[PDB]
Amino acid sequence: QADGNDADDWRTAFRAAGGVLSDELKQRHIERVARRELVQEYDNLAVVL
Amino acid sequence: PEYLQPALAQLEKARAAHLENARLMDETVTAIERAEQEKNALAQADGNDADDWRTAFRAAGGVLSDELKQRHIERVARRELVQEYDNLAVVLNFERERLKGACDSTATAYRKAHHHLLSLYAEHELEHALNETCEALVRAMHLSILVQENPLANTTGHQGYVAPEKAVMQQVKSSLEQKIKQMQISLTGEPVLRLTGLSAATLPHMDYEVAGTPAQRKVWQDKIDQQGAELKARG
Amino acid sequence: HLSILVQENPLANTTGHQGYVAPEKAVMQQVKSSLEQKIKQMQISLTGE
Amino acid sequence: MRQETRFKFNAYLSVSKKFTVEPSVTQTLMNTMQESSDFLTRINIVPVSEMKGEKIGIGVTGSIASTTDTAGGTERQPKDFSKLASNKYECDQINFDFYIRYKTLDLWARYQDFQLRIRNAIIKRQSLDFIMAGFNGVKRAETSDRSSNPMLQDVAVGWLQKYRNEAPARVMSKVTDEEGRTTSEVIRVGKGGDYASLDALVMDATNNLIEPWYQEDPDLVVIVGRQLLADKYFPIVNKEQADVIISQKRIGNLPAVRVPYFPADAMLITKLENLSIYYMDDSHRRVIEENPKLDRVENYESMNIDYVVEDYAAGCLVEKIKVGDFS
Amino acid sequence: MRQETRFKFNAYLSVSKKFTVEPSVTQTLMNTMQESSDFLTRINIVPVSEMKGEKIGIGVTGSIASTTDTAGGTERQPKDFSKLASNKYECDQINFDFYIRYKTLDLWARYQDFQLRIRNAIIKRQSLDFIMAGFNGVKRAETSDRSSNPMLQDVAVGWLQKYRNEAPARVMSKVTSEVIRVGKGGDYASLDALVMDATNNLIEPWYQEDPDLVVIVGRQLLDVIISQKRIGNLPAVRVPYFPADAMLITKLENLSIYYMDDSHRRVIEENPKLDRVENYESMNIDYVVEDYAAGCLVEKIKVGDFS
Amino acid sequence: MRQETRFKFNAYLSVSKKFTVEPSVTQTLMNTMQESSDFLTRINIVPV
Repeated sequence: QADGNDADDWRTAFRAAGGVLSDELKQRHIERVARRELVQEYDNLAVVL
Repeated sequence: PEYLQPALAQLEKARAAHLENARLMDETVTAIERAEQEKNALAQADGNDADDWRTAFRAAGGVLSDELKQRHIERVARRELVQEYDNLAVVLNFERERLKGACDSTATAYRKAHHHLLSLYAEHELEHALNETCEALVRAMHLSILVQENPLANTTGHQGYVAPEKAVMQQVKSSLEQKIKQMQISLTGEPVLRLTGLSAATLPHMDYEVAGTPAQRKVWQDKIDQQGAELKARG
Repeated sequence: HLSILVQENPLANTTGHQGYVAPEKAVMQQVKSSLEQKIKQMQISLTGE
Repeated sequence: MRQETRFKFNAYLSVSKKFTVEPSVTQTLMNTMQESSDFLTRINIVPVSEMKGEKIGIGVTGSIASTTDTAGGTERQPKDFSKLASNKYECDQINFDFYIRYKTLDLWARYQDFQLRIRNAIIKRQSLDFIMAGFNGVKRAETSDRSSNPMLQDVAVGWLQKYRNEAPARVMSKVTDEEGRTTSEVIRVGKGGDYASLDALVMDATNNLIEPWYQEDPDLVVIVGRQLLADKYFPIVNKEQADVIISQKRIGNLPAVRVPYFPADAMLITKLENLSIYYMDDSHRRVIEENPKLDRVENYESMNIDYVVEDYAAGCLVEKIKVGDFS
Repeated sequence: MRQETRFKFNAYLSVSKKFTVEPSVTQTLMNTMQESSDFLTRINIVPVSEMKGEKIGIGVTGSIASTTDTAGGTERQPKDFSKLASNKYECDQINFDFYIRYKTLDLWARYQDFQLRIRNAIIKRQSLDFIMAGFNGVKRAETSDRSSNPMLQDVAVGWLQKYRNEAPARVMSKVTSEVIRVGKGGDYASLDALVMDATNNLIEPWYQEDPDLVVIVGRQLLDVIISQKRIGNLPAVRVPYFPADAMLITKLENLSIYYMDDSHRRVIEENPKLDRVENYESMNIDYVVEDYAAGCLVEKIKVGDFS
Repeated sequence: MRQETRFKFNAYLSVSKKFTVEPSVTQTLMNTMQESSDFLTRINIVPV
């Protein structure tokens, strides 16, 4: 749920700033996609448990 | 004025509404244009960086340390991040669609209101200009009828002996229609130069006209609702 | 002329494709009736040299 | 595919406007009732031999042609020949029942040739009743009372209600906006309303709603009531200046017919062979009775019918029409 | 110079409606289909025993008489008789493939007059399709899916495409504004000025004064029904399927379809794997305009009002 | 009140194991199948 909220907020903030971005929306987006990649094994652990 | 004054501010209201709608339209257009022109250059820069990293890695053999590590992960990060960069186009177009619909709606509303005001003014003017002035013509035509009724006036025999009323009416109709045809309209009048003129003067008149008639508007609205309820699954 | 220019608008004709009389003839009949009523109700005085 | 059907198809290998199966009593009565009135002539009254199933298709046309590179590539997937939007009819019974008092019966029987007159009278009273119930009649409810439903609005589901609750997006009931879901509850048609006149209405309606196939058709009719037609053609005659324009009665470049008891505030554009009524083969059960408790001779008759529009994408109807000025 | 044509022509040295090469079966079916509808009666459908040959010239006239100074030294120049532009053509295949489901088959089988109703339905359904593909279609793609092309636009090449493709003249779509206009503020009168300019400027003169010239336009801007009031002194008609925003002036015999004789393959399959019975039919046809004269068309119009 | 049931009932005014509407082929196959097993013998199978 927190990932979804952060994604919505990043998307609307990026839509606000037009099709240009600098010094921000760079670390945030890569952090979000990192979390999206990391939740895979988080969900995977259920089957081994 | 003083009888159509309250029926006038609606023109200004619809004007402001359509102006704001066109402004939002051009803002969306320039936004999508900027986004696309930036995406092109960003993709090209990513490709160049990828080529350079690949050839530099091929130069250093099958071994690498202290470099080609942050660069490669930065490149793959950018490759992952351009996905939503390209994705934003569809949500921007979907947002522009309903905007253009409302634009056509407010345009046709403003046009209807302007036509209604102009019709009311023209009707009042014709009534007030026929009832008050142009009275000497009435007595002139009465004298002409009284003259034509005399039996020693009709040059036509029993056949085609049209009544003098029809004759003088056709005469005045022709002499008036010739004048109304040869003349034209001048804009040297406060109320007619103030707001009147042609239909309208702006960008959106007929180009899109996606809604137009209410039936087509309903079909388009149903399709837009379907598309939006579908897209709500994603971002 | 202004009345004709108004009546030429597409959203003017109350009648459909049947009996769609031309605006010129309509306004001409209107002015003719409103003028003949005046010429019939009036009379000619005699105060003119 | 079935035994008799397989035989008939194999034979196929090696008036055509109405359907008959075998000479029975109910079919004969229905044919008589159809020949009585005129509107029933231009409609399909079909006998069916099942309580529930699939409907047959009449006046359905779908583009069937293509070209495929069978030479080294894909195959040829044939398109369906008769595939409609939704097709599941459910026949149900309705019954008429009346009585004649002894006094009136005697008065009528006094003069000769009374049985034939009675038969023709009841047949005429029945056909118009079929029509009136078909075009009205939102829903069917057992124990139908005729106290507050004088227009016969409770016998069975009608064509209009079929369109309403079976295939929406083919009706027009409100002028809306992206923010105003109801910008206007009623479709105002006048000098200041949402249209210019009925002609433009039926025009853009037949442009937008119905499908492009039936849109270009040599046969289309605009079924409309009597109040609206007269309301349109009255201001034409109420002028001073050609009378043939009252004989053809065309609106929106389409021929117009009028049927009794049609709702005044709606009109339906469609081809006149697209809607139909189905009836069970042998369900016309009729019984007499001569009870003296109220000194009346009564009779009951029951028949199993069901109204059905064949292809919903054929026509469309507009509802809640109001003509005025709206300054 | 084949041994049959010399014998047939030599006997000449010592009726224009139906041709009837030989009474085959495909010809009988084609005659039945053309008799079914009414628009197919006025049109010309003909068979041919080969492909990519010459156009049989039907309904072509001209001026042949002249005078020459035979004594001065010049000689009589025998002007051509059948003078046409791009007399070549071709033929392609088109197939109708459709399945009937078992339940519906039983339903039809219950009542009487089953086979006749089926035959009439299928004949009508394909006859209408011939026309609806005639006035449209701009390609000959190999897939031709009926999903992204609602009207038949990928089956074959149509008359309104042969005109637009072979002779770039005889068609106006730009006055210089891009799309022409019609109205008080446009570039023409309502319709008489435009149709007069068309029938005076593009179509050749010795076809102008013909008692069969017809303007063809769809049901908008107004079997086959004829409007009594002529628009450009020419009777107006409407054909069932037609792009409404365009129109063409030409005769009614100048159009034609050529169906390759002895090419009609009909097979029926019964695959109970699904609950249906399939039927495939394949024929070979090509549309063709007889003469590029006696015909023009206007494409992009928009009636209304302007400044 | 069909014209057959009134005639059949009016004649009454003047055996419970098998029904046998009409000797068709599907009925014969169904009878064979029900005769095959034993549990199908005590049960009731009917056409309509």
